[PDB]
Amino acid sequence: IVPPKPFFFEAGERAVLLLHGFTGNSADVRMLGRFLESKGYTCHAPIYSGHGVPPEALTRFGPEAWWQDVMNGYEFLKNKGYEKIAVAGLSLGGVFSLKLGYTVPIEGIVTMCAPMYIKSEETMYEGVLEYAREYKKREGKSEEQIEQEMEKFKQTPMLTLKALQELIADVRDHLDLIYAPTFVVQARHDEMINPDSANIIYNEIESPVKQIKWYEQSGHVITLDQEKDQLHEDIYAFLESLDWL
Repeated sequence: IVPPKPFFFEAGERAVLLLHGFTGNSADVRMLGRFLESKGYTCHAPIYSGHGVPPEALTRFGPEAWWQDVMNGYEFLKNKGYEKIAVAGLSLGGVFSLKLGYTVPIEGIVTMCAPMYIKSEETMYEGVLEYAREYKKREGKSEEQIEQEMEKFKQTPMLTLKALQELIADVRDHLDLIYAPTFVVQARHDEMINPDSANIIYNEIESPVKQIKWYEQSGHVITLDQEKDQLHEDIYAFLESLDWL
């Protein structure tokens, strides 16, 4: 477990912004970045506030702060002189990718298993606890110590869950503003979201250029699953299909 840090793989002129999922971090898009970098693409991956640190901090942040991190990520590349910027995000990152799509100039959009349907706050929170549990286990903490820490954790309500539902709904509601070439990626039997969200995106954006690929043997965190290699190739071919300079 290497300490979660933002990464910047500088290479050619073509830049790609990589956004991770809720509860995840830059490691979830690190292998994708390294691959693109090996193909001459400059990549940058920020870490959302409350992420890449002990679970407790997560409750103190929502989409508002994460959106600020996303925009700072875009700005991070713009300030570096990079003019053409494509964006690729995982799950929540895919929602922020689409939003960026109609907020600033984007060369291309890759959404990987982005939700367009909302889950109950109870469900979302279950995922949060399961995330904290696993993070505690990865800390080398004894089982007993884990169960104690997890008790104090539930002691702090998470207001963020509701803002997340709203973010999802708002973006879906603005899909018709997206014109940038879009590549929709979806795990056919995604265990965390309704895979149909892939159809929502593809069918509702206004992009004259768009494609959708279904991965039959993958789970939600598709970047870390067994079809990763093909996924890398498919994204590369899409980026290569864009104009750039």
